[PDB]
Amino acid sequence: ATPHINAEMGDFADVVLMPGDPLRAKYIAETFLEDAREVNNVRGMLGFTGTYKGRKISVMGHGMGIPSCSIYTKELITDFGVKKIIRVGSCGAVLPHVKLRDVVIGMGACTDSKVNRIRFKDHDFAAIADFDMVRNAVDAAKALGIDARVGNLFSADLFYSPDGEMFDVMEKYGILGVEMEAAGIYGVAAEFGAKALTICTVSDHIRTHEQTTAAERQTTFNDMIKIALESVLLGDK
Amino acid sequence: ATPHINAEMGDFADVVLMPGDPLRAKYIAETFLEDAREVNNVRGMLGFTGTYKGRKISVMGHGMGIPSCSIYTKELITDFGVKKIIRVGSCGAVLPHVKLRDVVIGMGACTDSKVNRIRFKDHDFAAIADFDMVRNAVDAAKALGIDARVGNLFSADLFYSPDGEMFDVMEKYGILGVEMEAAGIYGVAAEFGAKALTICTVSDHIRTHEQTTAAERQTTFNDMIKIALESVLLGDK
Amino acid sequence: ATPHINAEMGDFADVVLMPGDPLRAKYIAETFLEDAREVNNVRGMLGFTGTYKGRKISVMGHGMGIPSCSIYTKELITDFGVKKIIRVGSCGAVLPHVKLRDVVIGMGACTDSKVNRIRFKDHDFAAIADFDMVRNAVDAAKALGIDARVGNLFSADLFYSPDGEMFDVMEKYGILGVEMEAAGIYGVAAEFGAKALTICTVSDHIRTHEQTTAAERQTTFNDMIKIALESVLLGDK
Amino acid sequence: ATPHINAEMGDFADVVLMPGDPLRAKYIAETFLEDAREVNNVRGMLGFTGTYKGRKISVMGHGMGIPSCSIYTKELITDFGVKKIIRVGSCGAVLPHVKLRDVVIGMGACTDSKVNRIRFKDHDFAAIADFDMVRNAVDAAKALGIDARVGNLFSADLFYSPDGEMFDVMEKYGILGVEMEAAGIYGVAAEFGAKALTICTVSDHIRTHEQTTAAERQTTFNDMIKIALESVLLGDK
Amino acid sequence: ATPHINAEMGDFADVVLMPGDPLRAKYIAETFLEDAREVNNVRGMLGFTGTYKGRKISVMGHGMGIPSCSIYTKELITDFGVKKIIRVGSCGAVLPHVKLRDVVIGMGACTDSKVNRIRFKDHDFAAIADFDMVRNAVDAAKALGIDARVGNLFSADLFYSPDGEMFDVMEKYGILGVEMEAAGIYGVAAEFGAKALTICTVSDHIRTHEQTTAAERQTTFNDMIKIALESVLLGDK
Amino acid sequence: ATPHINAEMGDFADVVLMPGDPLRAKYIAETFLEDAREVNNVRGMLGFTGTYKGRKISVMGHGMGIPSCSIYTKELITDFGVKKIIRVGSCGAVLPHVKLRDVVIGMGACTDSKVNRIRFKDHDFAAIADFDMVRNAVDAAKALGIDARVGNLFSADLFYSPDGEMFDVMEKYGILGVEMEAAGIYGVAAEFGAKALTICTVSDHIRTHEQTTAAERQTTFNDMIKIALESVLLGDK
Ligand SMILES: Nc1nc(F)nc2c1ncn2[C@@H]1O[C@H](CO)[C@@H](O)[C@H]1O
Ligand SMILES: Nc1nc(F)nc2c1ncn2[C@@H]1O[C@H](CO)[C@@H](O)[C@H]1O
Ligand SMILES: Nc1nc(F)nc2c1ncn2[C@@H]1O[C@H](CO)[C@@H](O)[C@H]1O
Ligand SMILES: Nc1nc(F)nc2c1ncn2[C@@H]1O[C@H](CO)[C@@H](O)[C@H]1O
Ligand SMILES: Nc1nc(F)nc2c1ncn2[C@@H]1O[C@H](CO)[C@@H](O)[C@H]1O
Ligand SMILES: Nc1nc(F)nc2c1ncn2[C@@H]1O[C@H](CO)[C@@H](O)[C@H]1O
Repeated sequence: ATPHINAEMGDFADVVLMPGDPLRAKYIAETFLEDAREVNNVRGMLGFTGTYKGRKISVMGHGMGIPSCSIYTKELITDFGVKKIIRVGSCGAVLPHVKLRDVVIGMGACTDSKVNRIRFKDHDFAAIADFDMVRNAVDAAKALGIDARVGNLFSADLFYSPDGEMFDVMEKYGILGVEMEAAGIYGVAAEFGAKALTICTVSDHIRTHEQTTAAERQTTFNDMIKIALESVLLGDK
Repeated sequence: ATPHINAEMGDFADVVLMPGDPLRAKYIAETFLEDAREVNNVRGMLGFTGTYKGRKISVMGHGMGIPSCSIYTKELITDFGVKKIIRVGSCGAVLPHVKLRDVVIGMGACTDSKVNRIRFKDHDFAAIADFDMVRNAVDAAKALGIDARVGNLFSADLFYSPDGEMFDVMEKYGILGVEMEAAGIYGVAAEFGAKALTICTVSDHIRTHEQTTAAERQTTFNDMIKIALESVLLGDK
Repeated sequence: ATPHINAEMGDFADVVLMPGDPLRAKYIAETFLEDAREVNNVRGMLGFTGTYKGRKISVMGHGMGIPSCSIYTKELITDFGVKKIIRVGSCGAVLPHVKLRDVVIGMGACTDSKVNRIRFKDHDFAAIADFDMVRNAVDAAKALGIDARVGNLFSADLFYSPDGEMFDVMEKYGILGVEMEAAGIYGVAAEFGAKALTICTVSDHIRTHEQTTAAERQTTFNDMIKIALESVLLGDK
Repeated sequence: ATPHINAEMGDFADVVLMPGDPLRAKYIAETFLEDAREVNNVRGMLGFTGTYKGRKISVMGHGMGIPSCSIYTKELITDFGVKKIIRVGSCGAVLPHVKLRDVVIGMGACTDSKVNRIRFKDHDFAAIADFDMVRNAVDAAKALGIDARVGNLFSADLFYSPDGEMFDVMEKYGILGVEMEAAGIYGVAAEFGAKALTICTVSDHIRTHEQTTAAERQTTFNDMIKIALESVLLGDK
Repeated sequence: ATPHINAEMGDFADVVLMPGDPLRAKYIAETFLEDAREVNNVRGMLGFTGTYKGRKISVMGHGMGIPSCSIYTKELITDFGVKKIIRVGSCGAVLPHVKLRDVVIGMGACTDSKVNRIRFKDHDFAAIADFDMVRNAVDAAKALGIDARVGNLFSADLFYSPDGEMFDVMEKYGILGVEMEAAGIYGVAAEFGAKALTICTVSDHIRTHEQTTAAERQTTFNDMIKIALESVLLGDK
Repeated sequence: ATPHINAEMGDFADVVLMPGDPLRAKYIAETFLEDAREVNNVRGMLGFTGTYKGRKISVMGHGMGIPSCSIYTKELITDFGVKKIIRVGSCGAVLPHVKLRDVVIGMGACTDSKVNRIRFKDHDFAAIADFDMVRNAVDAAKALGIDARVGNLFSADLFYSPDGEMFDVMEKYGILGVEMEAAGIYGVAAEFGAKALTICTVSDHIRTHEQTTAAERQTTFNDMIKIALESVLLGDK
């Protein structure tokens, strides 16, 4: 156990799915995992372990922001033997052709955080996902009949930015979605030698501001999780 | 309601105590406030409003990290009429003459985050607390007979730092405690026009590695809470 | 005609292979392309256009360094309708398990240049390749019975850097090879909306010099070109 | 004697008031101290030691700019046993509700200088004053019936700034006065182990351009001097 | 032999003239040198050594960009005993009074590259030429009845920069010409203890395109070479 | 008049010599100028105007540090019509072959200040002197039988550096002397379109710490001033 996770080696599977919202972790465990059990409750960051189609899988929230998810991912890798981390979240879109409910896979993640510069002697470290994990997720999506865009995400430190100037810049350079953790998780994976991937569903757009129908948004969220879980099986082969 | 808080104007007091842990907020509400009622549960970030010695007061968690707390403090200030924010957290000590459970008051907060440079044209913004609030806290501590040091805190983005040599630099410059939110809350208070103060309880020592348990951090740090609450009453007069 | 390319729209195929050594352009045209014709000679940067199994392909050198390749890739994209750029070069390795003559594919590229910060308002831009192109190269190599590693490349501005301490850092973060252009080409692709990929063969293993015969190098180089060319055909399917 | 001060241990009191102007130091010595004697003249940087209400006190100029005052404050602390430094200078106002001759107390000091980043591994060091000294100054002002605001100052390297837009940023973040030494004195106090405080008299307004004459700045800023001297006595008790 | 120069100590004179366009090396050898012999052909970078009025001189191209020229200049200095490097190139002008075909001499060179900061611990290194070489070039030009301007050059990493606002800044600070190598060569000279100078002829006037005949350019180029060569003889006296 | 100079247009010559010490300005006026008169006394920064061999010349101190001299040089150029500024100071040596009493001429000046980055959009501005002024000073020195080294100076913000690490770096890159103003004055000259030059005499060495005989040091200082004054006459021709 650590100050943030009251569990022991063995309590987590070697693969952990991670949503930002701890309440979303309980939702995922209840909906897709069989014979699941709660393995952490410290600070209310619920974690669960169960099986998917016979495969042992864990799911736990990571909180909002690079600093928060950096703590949890590091501990899972160095204290609980986790090999793969799959972040499952939401993002905002800036590109005109990326629409609501689009499933985005971040092969890379830009950021305005200073954490990777501190790690990489003030130079440019390209925060990327594990290639095989990206491939497995793209393949799982095809199998489910889902289209998925693979590209760059942007991990922001400030949800409420003082200068809405970076949005035009992100759009200019092709960023697919704006979130707050990918670059941090990729930095941790590289520093401690594990593999990671971030998958997101477009929750809102920079330009047009119009939702759809709850039922439809919730269907897309479940598709993302199915893509995540099915990508793991593909990787096991 | 705001993107991360499901409440309406009036649900929160004009002053809010904020620990990083939602579970500590719950404990504070049950132990120190009368007629306490839960006003928020989104993402599990519990918020409560009650009364202390007849004074209306709220207490809500803010999560770990500058990005997380920047979201909550901003929303409270712009949509719920919150005028004062008093962070009541934990921190790690670097100085040899500082021990577990000591209370520290951050008149200033250093940081390795980029958020303030983004707000201040890449220059050095001195993230400081509100003077009157600091004085109120000092007076309240003396009245309660509790010791408390006033000085600089260091708000880190990485709990697990890639270079421990920086701890030597922090020590040399007299940093009283290492935490992860102060500089962010102060930057937000200045940007959106409110007042803030951070009070911390030393929960661990970075050099000796002596630690307090998560349970202890969640329900046993009473001194700082007493100082915080009594300091508000002093401010009202 | 552009400042550095004396040709007209239509002279280049929509896909261009680019080696660092200009002398390699003529070799590739004569050895792998059919009905090749010369399309550029400015500053000695010889360019050729022909076909590979019916597919129109072009080849032209880019010169050493990010500044040089940035000029050529930009002009090809904005003035000659080029949609895909495939850099075929060499690199030095820092990892023990990465051996001489190995073929590496840069899904991403780190760097110590300031070009991307100039583009990305001094923030961290993850210079990445086009995912489909990466997957095409991997599948083409497999079909040719060649094993290739997919990961991060490091694009250095100084072949002779003042301090080798950075090589230790590169090794710690999993960099597969050290070269001098990838991060620059990826930046151009993002800025002008095109696709790019860098494939490299390990020609030296910094801090560990082994031996190879001119015939072995000939073989490995030809392997890299066949992988690149077959990858394009896969992308067309 | 030190490189810039021709005196011996004992010549200076353990507390020294320091204006940027040597001529103001002379005026302070002749107007407020009894039995005042000149102890330094090197480079024209006049220093004096006398008594105030029986209390031994010194007053010496420090010159304009962080580099200049860093030299003098360091030498006093390391070779003359000086424990407290109280800067009594002038500043320019940026806020509309601030007028000429208003007194300001810098609890913190922002800056565009690189000196603190050089000391703090390129991170954000919050240059703050000694809390007790700030409180002493506030109490002394109230006792004298003089108004005084407590807040952030901005220490500039360029009196004639290349970009006036930064003044808008300073105003937005509530900077009370623009001067050129505070952040430097605070950095020195922390590095060499002493305590410091900066008190300023608004001598001009950056927006309205209203100005005070050089003669006025040299011999008419009495309020801040009274607060400074009386604050020391308070500290002794 | 070095990685990029297949030759031995003694093959190059202690003074080397370097154009950016490799094709210019053979032209200079045939047109101005006596008894010239080929000494390099690696990667197509042709090098020649001969004599000018009895003085041993060498000529070889350096390629476009700081990274490229940094490789060649370094190897020449550390492995072939070269003591002086004279870059003979072209540049674009931003100042009104600087006209097409003008000859400019870079006593100093500004830059947006990070190479010198990497060398100078992230501080400002003034990349300058050797004073005597500058004075020799000025006197040689005068003797040839040619007027030359001596000032700052700007070495750009991106020929196609994302924002032309910097050209206004360059104009304001007196930059005479924009090119892509000077600052890099000067850095190498300082790092390995050698002497360097960059002479350029204005080939374009950014934001103001005029006209010139191929014969006029031929003349101006020959003028620059004669100035460079005669400058060496002056330096020997 | 300005807040720093109580004089009027005409009071200063179009050429001003500037030592750091205001007392040195009186020494220079008294020793080399005829019919001189004091033209400024504000803050004790004495300025004088007289003639040298019939030529009208001024001399005034600039204080220690870039921020201080930046104020005075700017005002002289924009408010008093000064065309040339010649700083005459002292410096510390780092190179083994640069000995005490050597006369150094800074054709360029490195720095750890941020002032030129603020001016030059965060890029590298090469702070250089006016070529003709450097040439005139070298010529005047020859005429007086004095040897003078021309090269780079380093302008430090901290006389008492926290990291004596930069000294080896300066030596590594050939810096001739360490002082505190050159880079700032060159920045002002460029920003407001005037000409400047810095000449220094070696007052101390980094390695060997041994003086000579006052009479000898004072002879060298006067030689520097004679070089300065005689360089002006040469320029008038
Ligand atoms: N438009 C958006 N902008 C930012 F900055 N973050 C977004 C957005 N949409 C969703 N997120 C994700 O949800 C959380 C913040 O509400 C964070 O966890 C974040 O990853
Ligand atoms: N040693 C420590 N280092 C850092 F960076 N933060 C610390 C430490 N001890 C306690 N904290 C505070 O508690 C949370 C992390 O457990 C964060 O919310 C943080 O503010
Ligand atoms: N070890 C190496 N280090 C660096 F910096 N670049 C390398 C290395 N091996 C090959 N290259 C590639 O060949 C050229 C430089 O010789 C450049 O074009 C570059 O991409
Ligand atoms: N508007 C102003 N801007 C700046 F930068 N400094 C100011 C201003 N007014 C007064 N000062 C203070 O007085 C001196 C400069 O006259 C410096 O010593 C400085 O601290
Ligand atoms: N206007 C110009 N802008 C830039 F950036 N470089 C210029 C220009 N004119 C000529 N050059 C010189 O020629 C090459 C680039 O075409 C490089 O070798 C460079 O030194
Ligand atoms: N060794 C030295 N180091 C530094 F930083 N400055 C030096 C040195 N010797 C002389 N100076 C010059 O004299 C003043 C500082 O005493 C400043 O005005 C400065 O220019």
